[PDB]
Amino acid sequence: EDLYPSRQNNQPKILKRKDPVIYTDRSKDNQAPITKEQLDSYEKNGFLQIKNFFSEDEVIDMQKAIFELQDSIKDVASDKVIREPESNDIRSIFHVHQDDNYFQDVANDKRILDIVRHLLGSDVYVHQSRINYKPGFKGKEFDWHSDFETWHVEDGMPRMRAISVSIALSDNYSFNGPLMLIPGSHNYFVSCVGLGVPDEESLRELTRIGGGISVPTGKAGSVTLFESNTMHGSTSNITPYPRNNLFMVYNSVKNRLVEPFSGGEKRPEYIAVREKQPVY
Amino acid sequence: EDLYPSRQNNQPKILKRKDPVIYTDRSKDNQAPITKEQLDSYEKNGFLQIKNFFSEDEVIDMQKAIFELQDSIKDVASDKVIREPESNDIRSIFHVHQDDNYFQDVANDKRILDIVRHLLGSDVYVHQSRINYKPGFKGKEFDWHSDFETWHVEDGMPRMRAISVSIALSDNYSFNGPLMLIPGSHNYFVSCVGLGVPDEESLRELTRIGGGISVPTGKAGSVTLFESNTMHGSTSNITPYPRNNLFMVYNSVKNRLVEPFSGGEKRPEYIAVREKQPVY
Repeated sequence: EDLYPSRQNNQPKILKRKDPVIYTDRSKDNQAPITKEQLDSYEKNGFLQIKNFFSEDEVIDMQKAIFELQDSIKDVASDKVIREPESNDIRSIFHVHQDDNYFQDVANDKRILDIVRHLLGSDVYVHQSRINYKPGFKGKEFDWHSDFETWHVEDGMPRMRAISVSIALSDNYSFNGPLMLIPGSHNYFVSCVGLGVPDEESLRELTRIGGGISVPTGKAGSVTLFESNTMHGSTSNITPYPRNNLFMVYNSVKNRLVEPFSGGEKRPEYIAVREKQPVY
Repeated sequence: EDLYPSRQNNQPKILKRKDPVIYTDRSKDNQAPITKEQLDSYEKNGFLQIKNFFSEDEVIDMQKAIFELQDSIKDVASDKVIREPESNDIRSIFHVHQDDNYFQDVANDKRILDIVRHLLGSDVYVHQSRINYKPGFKGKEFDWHSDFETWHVEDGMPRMRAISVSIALSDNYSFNGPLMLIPGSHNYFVSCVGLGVPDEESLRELTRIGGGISVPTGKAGSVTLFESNTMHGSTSNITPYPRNNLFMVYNSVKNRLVEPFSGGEKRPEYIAVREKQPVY
């Protein structure tokens, strides 16, 4: 049963969300690790920024850890390690939540799990992880998209029951190509043409409904959580201020991947997790 | 005598500014139409934003006027009128300060003249004017540059004694590709390689000296004045919020153009004014 068909024709359409946003009853706000106000802001906007999530030592430790890993894998040949063609410089590393002990501990951090389990109303597992290295002046624009539309079409994610967690590992300014989100857009599924980038008309409609464009900013260490279907994008960075980050996607154990809704072949494990965690 | 050589080799260098910034004595701040604080902010940063420069009716009148002119010239064949190749839609119109009565009155507005004459310490004339039409989702990134470096090399402007005046005719947000400036950068001349875009190393050095990147924002009608040599640029606009503007450059009558410092041919009048205004 495909509740969110996309890329099946050349006519875009906006379909209504058929899933809860916050899956734990609001009568149980007292059990959450965040406030009623934070819960309401997530429900309404489709994302939540939390500043001072980590202590200053934890921030510095994480920043050192990404560059220590980058140096440690300089000679590695792996499809998980994305390199710039000309320099061979490492731009991204996938699947660190599983492959490295330090990043596994970050991915299992109770402060993160307590939130995502509350919001998703179940236990969770990591769908994907990635470290991004984005030096000053690097990283092209990313057109607006819903992660969900890709997870669904290409990876077989059935329902809107996953949350992305972005840890800023550089200071996040308005001017260096920050993540931008359309508030409220998680309530609307944009079918895309027969890739996965919505048309301008749909984007205008979402922006009108949301009242604008949201651009969280903050010091290194700040955390942005965003719902699976929240529309987001970024401009290029023409400034010397980098944009390094650690990205993890938490999916409900009740929403495990099936075959790609496109009818196509599975993507690699490092892109979309199909491991079911063993008893031992 | 070339005080600011550029594009003559392939080694960039930073040369010191050899001209005043504010050409009227600071002992005469009382004669200016702006405050000591505004004067100091211009001197330090190389730009000044003024919100509520125009009354609300004047803002609405100017917005209507750009689109009335755009419609009036739909069938025109002119090198002053810049059109998108595919749609033929009008993206810019040069030389309105001279060619249209309404835009001439804007260019002669006493509120603008009183400021630029104070800052340039002399009478002024308009070097260039342009209306830009930048609908939602349109207008590519503009790499960092100093207008002065172009005016000098290509148009024969001798010294740093011109000011650009940008009137926002759309709301100016942080997220839709606003003008960004490097504060303090007007004090440093970046020679460019043998076009006119400075190298990353120089840009890092300016940004370090300035302490960051400045991005004025404000409602339609807000005015940004910037010194001839202030480094500025913008990202692309991936949002539906337009960026229409009226841009005028005021040059001191003591700094009239000579032959291009490149040794090349003059550009057209609509790009760089060489008319000396007649007595009648």
